[PDB]
Amino acid sequence: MKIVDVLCTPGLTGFYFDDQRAIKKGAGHDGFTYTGSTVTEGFTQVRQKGESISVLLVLEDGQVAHGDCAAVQYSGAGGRDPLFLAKDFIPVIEKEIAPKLIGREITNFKPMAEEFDKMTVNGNRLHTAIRYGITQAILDAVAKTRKVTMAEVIRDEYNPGAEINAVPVFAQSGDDRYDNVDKMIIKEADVLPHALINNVEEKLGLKGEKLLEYVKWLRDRIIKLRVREDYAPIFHIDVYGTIGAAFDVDIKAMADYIQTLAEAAKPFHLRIEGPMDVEDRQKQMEAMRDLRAELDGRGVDAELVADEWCNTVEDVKFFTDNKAGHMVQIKTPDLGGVNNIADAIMYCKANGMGAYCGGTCNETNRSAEVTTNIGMACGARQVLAKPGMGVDEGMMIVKNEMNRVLALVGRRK
Amino acid sequence: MKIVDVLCTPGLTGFYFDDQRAIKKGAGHDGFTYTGSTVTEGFTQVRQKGESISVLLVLEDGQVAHGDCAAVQYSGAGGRDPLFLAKDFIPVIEKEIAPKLIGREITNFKPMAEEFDKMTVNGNRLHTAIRYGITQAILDAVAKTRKVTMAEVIRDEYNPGAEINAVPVFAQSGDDRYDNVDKMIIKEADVLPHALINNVEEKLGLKGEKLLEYVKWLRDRIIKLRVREDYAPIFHIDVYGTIGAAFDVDIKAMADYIQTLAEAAKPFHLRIEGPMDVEDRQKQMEAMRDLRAELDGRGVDAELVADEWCNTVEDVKFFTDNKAGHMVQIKTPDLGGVNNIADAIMYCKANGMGAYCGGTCNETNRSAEVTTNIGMACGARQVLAKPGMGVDEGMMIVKNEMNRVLALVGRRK
Repeated sequence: MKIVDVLCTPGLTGFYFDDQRAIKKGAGHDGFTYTGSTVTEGFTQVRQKGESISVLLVLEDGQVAHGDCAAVQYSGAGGRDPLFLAKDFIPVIEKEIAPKLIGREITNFKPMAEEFDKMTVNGNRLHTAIRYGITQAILDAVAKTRKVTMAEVIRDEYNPGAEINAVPVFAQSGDDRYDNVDKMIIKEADVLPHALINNVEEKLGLKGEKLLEYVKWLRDRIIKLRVREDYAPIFHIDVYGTIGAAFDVDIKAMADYIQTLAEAAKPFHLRIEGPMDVEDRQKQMEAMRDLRAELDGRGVDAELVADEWCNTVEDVKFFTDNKAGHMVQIKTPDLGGVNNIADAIMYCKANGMGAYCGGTCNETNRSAEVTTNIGMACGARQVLAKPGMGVDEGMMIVKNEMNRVLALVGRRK
Repeated sequence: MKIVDVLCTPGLTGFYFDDQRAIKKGAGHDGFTYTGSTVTEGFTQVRQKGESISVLLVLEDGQVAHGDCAAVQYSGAGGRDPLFLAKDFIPVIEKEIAPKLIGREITNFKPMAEEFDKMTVNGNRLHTAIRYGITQAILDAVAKTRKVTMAEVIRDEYNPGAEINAVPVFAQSGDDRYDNVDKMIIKEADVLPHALINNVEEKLGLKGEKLLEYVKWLRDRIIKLRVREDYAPIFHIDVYGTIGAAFDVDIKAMADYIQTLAEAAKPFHLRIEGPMDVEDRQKQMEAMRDLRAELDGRGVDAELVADEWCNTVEDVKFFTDNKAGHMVQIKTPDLGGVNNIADAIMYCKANGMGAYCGGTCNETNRSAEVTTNIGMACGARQVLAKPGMGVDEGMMIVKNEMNRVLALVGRRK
């Protein structure tokens, strides 16, 4: 079965491109918009629409494979490829990638994904977002040629012999950490609620007091609102290094604190993401490793999730090999080729590290469907409800995909 | 081509099932939930998760056709079929519908859709939500058999010889009528922002003064925020009969007031939905017709959108034949079979009336994709960005689908 044509179309995403440099310089607020000059190349407004590119691969039998190129909210920020505007990147795909796809016979997913993940143009690697979209599309093409699910393809090629099962769905709140929690409990999210604890003063509490009360509140809210007694979700709070800042990165003080959180969450289990945020990758790994070791020795079952300084596949292995935390966030759009996702999840698993198949609020419904399939195939510890900040829609997209995938796999199981 | 298997899975939606009777009787609004006893049959809480049923048709060639059964937010309310719990209706599809689909030949969409839309069980018609989802799956099966888009199937069978072009996308704000407008301007919604003006006191003003001030605020906000000078969207405000209530259904008074709105929206064109909401269908038709005649005779170029008492295809005909408004809301999930959307749009087109192909915040990503294809195929005046209240997600689902559909038709154009 060959690819016979390739089409690219601009699109929207679940959120916005935001000029992080400008917002850190002091951009003020005006309704949903930000005021002031932009600072980052390519931005025309501090907040502007997110963009995506749909890549369609028409197959010789008439079927259409579909992937979505997309980037994080802080596109073009320090360390990222340039602002992902459809108009700047559609020409690259049409001129440089399409001619290498048309006429190609559809093989196994892995060799083709790897080729496209690493391909260069004028000696330079392609934007992460282009690699993300093209590889999704290749995955969909392989699945449609074989007449199986994406999940099945990945499982065959990366996790052979494994059962494909439901994966816990994690939902994120933004700053709207009380009302969005209610939505999560009514829809029975398996993991919640992120809570965006990104300010020491206003959100953690200078001494961690506010987050302590929030955990207590969350605990109570779940018991009060849950439809069924046996809904027992996992708490996962992202603290953006604030625990480090509030406690001077003192391993001891950080552990004592986290221990009170875990006590407060009882009966629910607690995952804390990004407790500290240090200056180098090496020192980040060191702190996460040693904090895990201290919690682990005291028999405090609270888990740490690595995120800060862990971006690439190499980093995922760096953190995994050093047991620097209990779980790793796999930042899907940032890894480029979706084959990297599967490799990262299987690597984490081989070393006993829980893989959090993440993503961004600024990607799409299609890209969420594709990574959901990857996370299920590799036995990820959890997957992110995405895209968007509405909560409902991201939970819908990911859960409904999961259920359908399980149904179809069941017919062959 | 035959269907060789049928699978059903339960699912989520873009929103909630709300016990509207309980809310009116005094349920407590507490964060995103409602406390208090239920009043409507089937509900176990006043606010509960919206539900869907994904219907998959596995074709002989291994492709999978996909539709989603879904219902409105006020499922089970006055005039609707019972609360749409997947656990209650999956058995119904499995025992009563599936066996009529397995082994069935795929031919033309229309006869097949009509069959399943009208089918009975124990002499009773199928729940609307079931007819919605099963006919979308059928449309998908015909498209995949022919190796064309859903839109092309509909165009061939209902609008033969016509071009398939983009349609304007309408975004709804809920009560967040200021910050959601900013989202809509950033993403250049073609038509906005609904504004939920559902209270005479709080929202319209006893003399229409609050809505007057909101129209001026919107006009200015667009001008302040837009990226391009020639972004010029249409205003579409749903007033839920409040203009009739506030002006005693006086045709002249209503028109003079609407004229003031039009003057304040300038230079944006204004559509007003549900200006009055009277005691019977006949008298609703009469007032909508009469209010249009007055506006048209005065040269006031503001349009009226028929909603209230316009429900079925017969209702659509009725309002159309009497010129009762300028445009009609086609409330997709309510019509059951999606073939009825097509028939309703083409009737409007045959008779000088614009068709607003709507939906509900409580549908799914798939149901949205499917009805968007129908809208485009039939040349609807606008389609609703749906589902969800996040705004971003609903705009993304509908506009991205649109663009992809256009690129595919483009290859055969």
